[PDB]
Amino acid sequence: GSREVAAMPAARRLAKELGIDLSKVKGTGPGGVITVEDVKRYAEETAKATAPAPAPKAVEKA
Repeated sequence: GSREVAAMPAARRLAKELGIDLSKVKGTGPGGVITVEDVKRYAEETAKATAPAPAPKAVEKA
């Protein structure tokens, strides 16, 4: 709807999914619009893993 600033289509999606406020994201797109990079960046910086510490890399153990 009629929100503030400008956001990217994919960005707004991740905002609705992750519950991110694009109105507070750093706009770095068309004219100064928040892009998915900004959303994914802010969302991860605001709340990416506030509980799960163990984060493996190689897939060997089951």
